[PDB]
Amino acid sequence: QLRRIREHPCFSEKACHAFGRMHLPVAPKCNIQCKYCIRDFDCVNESRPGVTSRVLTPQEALERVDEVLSKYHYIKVVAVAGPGEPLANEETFETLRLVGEKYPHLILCISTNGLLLPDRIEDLDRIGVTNITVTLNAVDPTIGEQIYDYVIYKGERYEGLEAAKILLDNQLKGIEEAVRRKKIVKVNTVLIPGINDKHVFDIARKIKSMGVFIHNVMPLIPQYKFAHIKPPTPEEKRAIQDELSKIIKQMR
Ligand code: SF4
Ligand code: SF4
Ligand SMILES: [Cl-]
Repeated sequence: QLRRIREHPCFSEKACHAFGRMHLPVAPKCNIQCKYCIRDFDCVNESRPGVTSRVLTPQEALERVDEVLSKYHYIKVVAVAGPGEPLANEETFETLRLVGEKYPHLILCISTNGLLLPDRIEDLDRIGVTNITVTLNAVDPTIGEQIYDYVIYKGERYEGLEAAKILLDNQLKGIEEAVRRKKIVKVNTVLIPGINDKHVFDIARKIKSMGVFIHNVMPLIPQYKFAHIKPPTPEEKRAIQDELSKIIKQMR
């Protein structure tokens, strides 16, 4: 195959060399704190590091779509991926509702840390989102606890193992529900040497059974509490990716 994969640069190798995507930075708030993230910068799960985007209101974001779709025609996808957690900001839903209603041809895409995916998947479906990226760095909460300072869920900040268990249970429930609703799911995993760099095999097996379409293993960008960790070398990353390809399709 369907068009939401074939023409999405992040879900098809062929589409990456042919079609473009644009991000609308309408979602400044975040609801967790990753130990590799400095909040000054656009969510590094779905952005190159060290970037500071101007935050747009839904109306301004629609205006940027208008102008981009005028100067360029290769644009197939419009997404919200930052600067914080898209599902933690009502402006995400207002923006994609405006874009989808005016430009039904565009593929609507979102990235999420997954915490609010169970609570908001019904909204995403109703507004026409067909592609969802979830960043899943652990399927064992004792490993998750090593990756997150805290999560904010339903008006309470949690730390430690409790926070990790709340996050993981919601990520899995949300992915399951997204798959049930025939959404195309991509899972990002930040490869963190010494923390989840062999656990990623367990992640791949789990998301494969759950119906995730593609897996994107990203090398750690050392920052914040992980600033001292030596990132995986390129050849180290390709070796893991090559092995994980026998479990689930890898984004290359
Ligand atoms: S999800 Fe993590 S990396 Fe992304 S903005 Fe929130 S704390 Fe930073
Ligand atoms: S949110 Fe992620 S998958 Fe969607 S267009 Fe942006 S980079 Fe690609
Ligand atoms: Cl389609």
